[PDB]
Amino acid sequence: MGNWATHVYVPYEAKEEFLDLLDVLLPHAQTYVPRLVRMKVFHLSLSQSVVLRHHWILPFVQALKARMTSFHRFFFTANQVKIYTNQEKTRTFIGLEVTSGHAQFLDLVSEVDRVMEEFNLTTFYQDPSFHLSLAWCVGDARLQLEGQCLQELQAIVDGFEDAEVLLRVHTEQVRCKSGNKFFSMPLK
Ligand SMILES: Nc1ncnc2c1ncn2[C@@H]1O[C@H](COP(=O)(O)O)[C@@H](O)[C@H]1O
Ligand SMILES: [Cl-]
Repeated sequence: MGNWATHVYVPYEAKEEFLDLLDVLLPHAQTYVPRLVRMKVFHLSLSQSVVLRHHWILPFVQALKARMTSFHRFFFTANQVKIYTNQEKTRTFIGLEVTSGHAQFLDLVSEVDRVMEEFNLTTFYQDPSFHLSLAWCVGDARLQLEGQCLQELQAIVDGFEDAEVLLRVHTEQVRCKSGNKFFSMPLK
């Protein structure tokens, strides 16, 4: 029944405050790169996007659930704007990089990585930069977005007052997308 795109992540609850901040941030970035498009759903990756044989989807999800069930929830901060590209530099992303909480994300990834290895899937980047992507475009737009634009985006973020949105975000769940299927699991 096919091989399915499979990706593990921490869902980020995009509250109105957050989406309203993006209503300021994104047009600002679009003055440099108009073709940026807002993300539809917001996540912090714990795995690469891999491909997994259909009959292993449910077993994979169960393996993840068992490990995540024991993993304690934690707080993180994601308020540092950073530009990412995919590996081929055919997509560029504006993200909010995690600072405080990064070590807890590393611990999460260590558990996810074990599952990846159990299913012969690629483990996460060895130099991970955990982040919430806010917008993306085709191509390599680093030259337009880094420097002045990034500085201005950071200034907007630095000026934003609700700590719960970016400064003290509580992880609640992990999710695995496989194809068009989404499997949620609570952290402890
Ligand atoms: N050090 C890194 N850690 C995590 N993702 C990264 C890193 N460098 C670049 N990225 C890329 O960031 C892109 C967007 O990330 P995501 O929003 O998690 O899908 C992915 O295509 C990753 O390859
Ligand atoms: Cl453009």
